[PDB]
Amino acid sequence: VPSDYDGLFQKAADANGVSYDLLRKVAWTESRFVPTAKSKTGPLGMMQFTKATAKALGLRVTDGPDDDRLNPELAINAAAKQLAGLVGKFDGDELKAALAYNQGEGRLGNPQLEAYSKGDFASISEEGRNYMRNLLDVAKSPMAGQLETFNSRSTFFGFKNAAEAELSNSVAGMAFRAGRLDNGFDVFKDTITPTRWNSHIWTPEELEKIRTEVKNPAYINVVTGGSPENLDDLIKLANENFENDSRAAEAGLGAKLSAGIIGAGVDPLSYVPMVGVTGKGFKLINKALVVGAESAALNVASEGLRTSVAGGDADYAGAALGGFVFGAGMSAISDAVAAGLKRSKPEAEFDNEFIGPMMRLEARETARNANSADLSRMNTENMKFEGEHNGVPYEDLPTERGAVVLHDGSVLSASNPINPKTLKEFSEVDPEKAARGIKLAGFTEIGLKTLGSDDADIRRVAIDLVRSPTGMQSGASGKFGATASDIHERLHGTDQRTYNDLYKAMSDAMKDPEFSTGGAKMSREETRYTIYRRAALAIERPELQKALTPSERIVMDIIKRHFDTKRELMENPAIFGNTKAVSIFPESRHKGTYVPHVYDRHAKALMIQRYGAEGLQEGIARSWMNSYVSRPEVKARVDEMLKELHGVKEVTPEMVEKYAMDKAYGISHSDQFTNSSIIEENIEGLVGIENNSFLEARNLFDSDLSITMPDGQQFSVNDLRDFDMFRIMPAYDRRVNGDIAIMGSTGKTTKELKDEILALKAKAEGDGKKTGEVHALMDTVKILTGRARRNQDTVWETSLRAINDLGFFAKNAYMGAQNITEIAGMIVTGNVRALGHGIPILRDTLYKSKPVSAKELKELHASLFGKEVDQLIRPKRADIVQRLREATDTGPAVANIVGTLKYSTQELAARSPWTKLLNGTTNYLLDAARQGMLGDVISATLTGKTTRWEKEGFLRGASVTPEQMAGIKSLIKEHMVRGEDGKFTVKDKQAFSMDPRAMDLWRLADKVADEAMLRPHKVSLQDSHAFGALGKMVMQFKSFTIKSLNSKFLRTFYDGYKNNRAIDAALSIITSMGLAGGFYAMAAHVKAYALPKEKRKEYLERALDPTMIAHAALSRSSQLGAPLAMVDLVGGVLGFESTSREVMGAMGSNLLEQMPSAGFVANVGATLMNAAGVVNSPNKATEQDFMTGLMNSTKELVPNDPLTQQLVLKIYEANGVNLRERR
Amino acid sequence: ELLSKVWSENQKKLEEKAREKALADV
Repeated sequence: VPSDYDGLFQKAADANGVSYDLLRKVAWTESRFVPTAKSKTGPLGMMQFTKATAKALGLRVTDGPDDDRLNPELAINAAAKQLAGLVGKFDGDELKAALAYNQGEGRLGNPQLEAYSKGDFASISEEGRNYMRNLLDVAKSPMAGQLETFNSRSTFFGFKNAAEAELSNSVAGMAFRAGRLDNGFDVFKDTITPTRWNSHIWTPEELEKIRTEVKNPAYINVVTGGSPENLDDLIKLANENFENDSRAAEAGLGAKLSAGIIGAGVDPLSYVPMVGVTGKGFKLINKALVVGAESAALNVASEGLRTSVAGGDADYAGAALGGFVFGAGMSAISDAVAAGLKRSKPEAEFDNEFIGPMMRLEARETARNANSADLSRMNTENMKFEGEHNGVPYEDLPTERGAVVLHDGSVLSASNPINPKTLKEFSEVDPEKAARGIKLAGFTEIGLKTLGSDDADIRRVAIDLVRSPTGMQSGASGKFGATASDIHERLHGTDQRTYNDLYKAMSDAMKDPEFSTGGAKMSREETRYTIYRRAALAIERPELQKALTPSERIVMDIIKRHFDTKRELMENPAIFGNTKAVSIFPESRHKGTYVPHVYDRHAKALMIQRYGAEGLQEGIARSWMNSYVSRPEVKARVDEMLKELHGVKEVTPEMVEKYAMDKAYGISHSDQFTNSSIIEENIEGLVGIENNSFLEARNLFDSDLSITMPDGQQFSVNDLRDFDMFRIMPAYDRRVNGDIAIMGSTGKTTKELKDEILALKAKAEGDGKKTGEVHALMDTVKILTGRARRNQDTVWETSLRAINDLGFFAKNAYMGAQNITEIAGMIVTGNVRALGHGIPILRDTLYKSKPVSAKELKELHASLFGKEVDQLIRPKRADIVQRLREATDTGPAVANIVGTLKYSTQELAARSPWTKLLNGTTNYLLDAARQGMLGDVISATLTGKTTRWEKEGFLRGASVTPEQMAGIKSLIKEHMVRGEDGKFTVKDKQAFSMDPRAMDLWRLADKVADEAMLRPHKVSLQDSHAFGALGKMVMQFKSFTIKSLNSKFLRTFYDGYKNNRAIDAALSIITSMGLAGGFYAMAAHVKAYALPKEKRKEYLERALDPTMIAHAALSRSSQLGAPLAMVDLVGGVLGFESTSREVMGAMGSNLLEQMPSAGFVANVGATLMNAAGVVNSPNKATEQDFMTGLMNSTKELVPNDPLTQQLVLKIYEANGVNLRERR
Repeated sequence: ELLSKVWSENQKKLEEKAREKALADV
């Protein structure tokens, strides 16, 4: 069926909004898919028109071949514009538009159009009537029935066609004879119609009006009844709705559910969409389940929830209400599905899998709010426990699958991310993803090994770096300094606190109307990038700060304070114990906040595609010189540095030009200052521990001013830089904290310590014991400098340890942490069940324990390799990918070449309704579909087969020339190895990513993915046939999305309130979790084949079950637009994975504390620690820090809105659930 | 329109057949 022009038709339909099927079938009839068609009349083209249409309205502004030749993209786009104009001009009647297009208009057209208008199909010409008839299916018209009155239909009963046509007078014959299959369902035309207030991106004046006059901007998103005519009415309606809902909450659903969600048997499925409800007046005190009830808390700890961010107990309440609604509804869903299945097989008990956790969650929350007697706690008598994952004992319950019970009787269900049994088993059976990590050694073990004895030097370095917890030496005056370990722990703690501060500030910033209310301007990660970039630019140029909204102002203040503190610690690393510690900071006397200079790999790649190497270097140098000549402060500091460097009283401009060129060479001809996470991933040799990249990227110029390149287009060094403080601030912190620790503990730099340790190794090369000690010391240096790599799994194990500690001491925080973790587990397990039911490939092959086919294994190898290659070659900056996707549209190109007014990309961008409406699900599906396309293209190229995307039209959809595609083929052949089995490997990894053709490969895959897989509004089985394992998975996910949008609840909800934002949130959460689970399943099947034959069945059964797939989903969900990473908010210290005299010593020591943190009450919303606060901070993380980190980290997994929980629940209900089996 | 025409034609055929049956029984 496809004929190489499908992407062109799809884009020409999204732009100039018109039916894709209409344009495609017009191509069918007119030309039967040939670009130049020989016609006796004379018209020659894809759409077969010379006539006057051609010049017409289309050109005469550009050099046009026209009547002779037409560019196929231009021809299709112009014809699509004409058809859209006709369709609109004829109201929505596509058949009259098709008649006008085929028969023309005026000379013979208008009489036939009028004849159409009065019924009168007899007056319409025979050819036009046949043309309309062959367009009947794809075209929608009020006149379709009248034309029908003026066959490959699936048989209702009996034999096909004749049996039901010539006969079957009985009803079924009538139903068949009146059928008329449509084949014309458009999800955004029929199901989700873009309203006026969706898709409408605010102007600055509208944005300011909304910011000033709208109390809660989320009420802008709902459009109940008729659409308000003007923004003032929308604002009025939003405010009235907000006041009404705030008033209603006092007796609303929160208050009604505050007593007995599941003790009362509340069924959330029979519920109105509960839009206004934000969990608020929701304190679940179930009367009964409150046996004992002290009004006074036992300690000053406990009392309330110990979170330290403002708005706590309220976002927690929203998460709790959403989780209770979801869990009760999922229990109801499971019971109903069990009843439906018992109809078929009465002798099958099935398992609820939700009502146990939900009952215990109600009991815990009830006791938490009532302060006493958790009734969910089990009777621990006759329990031997035994079995410790991280020193936490547990008993497996035979009654509940997985679901261990803790020391106090607290029972953690399976799929609870923190329970020790699931964590342990996930560690034992984890698909390829298990790595070296930090399992080598920890600070406590290295202290015992190296502070132990045998050398004066080894012990000297150990005393400087590592601290002994308990030692036989017990040095009375071992060191009056911090030591590198303590500095590292202190810096980790302060960084974590400021990360939670930044997370809260960024959430508030990116909830503002610019990104949340109107039509979706940008993806979530792109809003995050824009806000971080605004903060960074305002930091560098303070005049931009008046342009920040108060929330972005808070964000910028947090980031500025963090970077100022880091600079202060590098400049004065003697602020710790060591007095001979001096200024690890690269270039002092440059007095200003240093936001790290890190340059995008792909920005440099683009600036090398033109102006290859010397061009980009000259551009960087010349922009720096623009800064130098423009601003006298830059000139002053650069002149001072050059005078000091060359020892000359005067500086000639040749000197500063040479300096700028030498510094720009480091960016242009080296990848040291780029993202380059992969080279840091390598650990051997201690080569990269020297030469911190963040500090060497420092220069005295300003990257702000732009220089025009030889083609006249403007480039500034800021265009290269990577903002977003999501990969940038954490990595900068890792490196600089390592450097600060090394200098504050040892007077020496990282380089000097590296050389001295290598000298010790070379000296004691003979002794095995000494060699092991030196290797432990090297491991300490790797941990300090951040080489390490803790992995994702430290999050849940750290949470388990901290929650155990809370259970010992802070009861209310303990129970709240259990509640939030249980809610996360139920969310993810419900997702696993529903999507295992719904998506076909998942249940049929990947969620099943049975091993897959050999061809299926090859497809899985291709898919996982495609994901890996995407990770290597994907542009990290969200701006780069958004502009790359938008710019390739015809509108931007035509405006850039012909237009006299500048316009802007993202203003002329066509944009799929999938992006405008339902943006988050769209981004997840683009990412996964592009990875699938990469895998398919690579596998086909290495195999030698020709992809469907090698064809000219889909290449024209991207900017892929004939030549570029051949270059892509050569690149894949050059850097990729075809394994003996389906296994795929890369050669040199780094060199492959450095190839310029890698960007062409990525662009090809991404644009093909968009055009073919995600852009169309229709999903079909034939569509799923073409793609590979990942492609089929994500097409079935897109089909699942469309099914959900057509579900009764979701359809009714959109009719009542519109509010595509809520549906987008729900479907994006579902898609994230499901793709995580699917990737886990594919990697598990691959690892199973990695095992020998007898072990494959046991391993697949053990590693492919709802608990482990659910734990993978929580661990590896993407969370694309998340401010900071979930590891950063809660992450253990790298080195720190794990009688009364020392007690009394610690007591008498802390008896004296008089730092301002102890004296003063903590700030509400922003610590804003300076160097004094960092130095005076404890190394151990306080329970407030852990608890706020847990709440922030689960804010991504566990949504705060009860409405999105209800929407996810109803999507699952319409989908169905597996229900386990037997026990 | 299509439903009306289909049901009308079907009803004509059914009434024809029923009339034949009734006249046969008489």
